[PDB]
Amino acid sequence: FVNNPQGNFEQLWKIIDEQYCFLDYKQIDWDEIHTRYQKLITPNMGSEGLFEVLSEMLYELQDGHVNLASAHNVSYYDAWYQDYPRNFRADLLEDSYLGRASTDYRTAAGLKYKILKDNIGYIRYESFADPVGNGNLDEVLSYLSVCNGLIIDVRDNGGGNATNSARIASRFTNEKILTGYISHKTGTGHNDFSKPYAIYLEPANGVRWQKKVVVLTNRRSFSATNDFVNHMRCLPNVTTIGDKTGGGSGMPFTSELPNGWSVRFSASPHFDAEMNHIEFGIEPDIKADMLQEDELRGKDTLIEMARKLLSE
Repeated sequence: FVNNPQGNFEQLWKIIDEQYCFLDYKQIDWDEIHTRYQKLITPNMGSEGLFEVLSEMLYELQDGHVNLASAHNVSYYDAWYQDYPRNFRADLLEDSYLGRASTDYRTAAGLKYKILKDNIGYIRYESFADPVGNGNLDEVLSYLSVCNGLIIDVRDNGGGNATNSARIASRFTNEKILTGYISHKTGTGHNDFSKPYAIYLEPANGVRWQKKVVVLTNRRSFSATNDFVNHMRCLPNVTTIGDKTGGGSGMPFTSELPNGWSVRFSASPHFDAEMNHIEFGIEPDIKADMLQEDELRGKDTLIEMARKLLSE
């Protein structure tokens, strides 16, 4: 397609039509949308006008994990995330739990970790864009083995590609275990899909954790983090606490328009181990929000509930 407004529209429309995996699931007349938005695409619209029109066309999918990026802006369906409370405070975490890196916690590549005062282990993993190696995980889980239970905090972790979700999650199973399913498209039809393929988690070749685990989640946990949560919640010693995750997966499809802009969206449906879609969010085992009355005392309601669960 040529680089002009019509070519960028048609290419974007065709990518979604042939590769987006929720057109039938969400009952979308993408063909209606083509003929209606075609009428709004003209020669000589500015980049601002074209971006706004193509953005609204993608808003018709109502999917916070369909992303359009240009040099001036990024677009995505927004109610998705920001209808839910934040449920994470980084300044509170550092003042009341982590403290000073020089003495009060330890840093193993992407992981910040420490023993809290009640002998509960605590791991903060901000970003899957930060590397975590197998040596880092050996050191963390060995140091924390003295603790009575373990908290893994992946709130506000928007994903990333530096670390696979299975590298961490495999530290918490001693047996090969089915944790989910993935279908991929087999054709351009809106329901051209393979049979779902099982996703297995195999035990890590290194130190593994043999006590109870809480994983903390919120609506800004997504993409690879969603895959991590999905792995972890199947496992016998794991309880998830917090909010529904933000959904997505660690395997979005990305494509470039003639004009250099890029679109990201889901092409391969991901399911939990009972064949529920997970890309719209995973509900936690225990639903909790951070309470302002607790923040004013210096406490994180979710960490405190986790500590209390792991103490008994």
